[PDB]
Amino acid sequence: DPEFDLLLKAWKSSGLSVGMKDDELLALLESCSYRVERLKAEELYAIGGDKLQDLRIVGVGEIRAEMVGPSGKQILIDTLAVGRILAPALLFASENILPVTLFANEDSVLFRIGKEEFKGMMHKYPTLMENFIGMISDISAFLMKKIHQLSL
Amino acid sequence: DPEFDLLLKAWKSSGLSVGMKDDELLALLESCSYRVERLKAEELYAIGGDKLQDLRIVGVGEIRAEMVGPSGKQILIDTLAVGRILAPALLFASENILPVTLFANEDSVLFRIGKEEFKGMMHKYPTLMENFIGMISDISAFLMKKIHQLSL
Repeated sequence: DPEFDLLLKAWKSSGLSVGMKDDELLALLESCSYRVERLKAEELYAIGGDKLQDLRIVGVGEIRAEMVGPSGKQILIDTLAVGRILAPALLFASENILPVTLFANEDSVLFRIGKEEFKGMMHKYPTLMENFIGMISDISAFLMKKIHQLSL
Repeated sequence: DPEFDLLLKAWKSSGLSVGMKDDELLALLESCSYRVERLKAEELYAIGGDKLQDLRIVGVGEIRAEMVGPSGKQILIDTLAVGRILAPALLFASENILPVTLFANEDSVLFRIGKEEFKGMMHKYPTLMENFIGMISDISAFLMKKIHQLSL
């Protein structure tokens, strides 16, 4: 599959794959299903709080993303190349979901894996689990450091 | 009052326990190694940041905790009842680790399960996994909303 190959390069590029030999990777992903989101270069997209409860990974291209506060204040800008995960820390969140806006610097593709299926994928492969938990852990640690910077 | 009882009661109070059959929960703690940390009331200890890579649950008593920025500002002050997890989002974090200062209110006990072990428990009991992941997801959510609120 060509499209599957893309996903694979993306995951290899992603942080989620660290510590996995190729067999594990392929094991993980062949028996896994996903929809595809296409993003036409230089158009804008908003993704609200509840449509953010899916794993999304940049498979193709590059997008610019930023959370927006409860006031419209735009925080945490980022450029996400191939392999980055969109808003990973909010996948499994219940309260306080700021929405996010995306700008396509090029034509771009996000692979979208559903929340419940991903929940299983992590259960089947503990390395995947440690990786995803570490990912959102580091994000947290960072936010904590940026909160120091913005205090008195 | 039996040490394994404190532990067990702690977990039951904890957010980690939500949706687990008491029987599941028992078999969890049954085969579980952990040490103990005793905090004499009104003294102030400092853990962090290398030593924050272990599950700590408030077993007895009550603790005031807070993080410490690079330049000394304390942030994110909270008071942790029994069943509370100390600094969960930093357990699998690999960078930007702020340290923690605890102040006992009462005489207090923490239970320290090891990272690799806790990794294991989350594997075996998926509901524990979803719980912990969501716990730290929610923290990140909060952290963002507070970053927004400080920015002007």
